[PDB]
Amino acid sequence: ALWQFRSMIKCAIPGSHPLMDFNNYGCYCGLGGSGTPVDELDRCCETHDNCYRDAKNLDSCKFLVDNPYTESYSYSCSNTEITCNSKNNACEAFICNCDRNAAICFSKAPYNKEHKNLDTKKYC
Ligand SMILES: [Ca+2]
Repeated sequence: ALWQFRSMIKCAIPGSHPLMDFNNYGCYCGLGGSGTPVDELDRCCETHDNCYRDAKNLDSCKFLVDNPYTESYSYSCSNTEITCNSKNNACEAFICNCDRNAAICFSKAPYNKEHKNLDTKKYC
């Protein structure tokens, strides 16, 4: 599962904190969800969960294969500049390219300080 995704979001977050703060927060973190976010740091979970919808379903390695999240792959870093193991393949390159705009996008969006274990009668 997404466990070297924690390895991933140290790399692309100069400043902000991963999962420990980033996992419980905001409204629609999961497959579908459609209201909107609360702040757009539920909106960086919007992009990685719908890139993951196309990854659980994927033409390069189709799912008699069984390779869902972070098990075989690892990655690269620096600006925020996350990618993959830089010889990067077809389907191993896709699941690490969704976990890229997970790690990068926690530094692109705002943050839920607020929705941080949420309320959403309110936000969604
Ligand atoms: Ca969603």
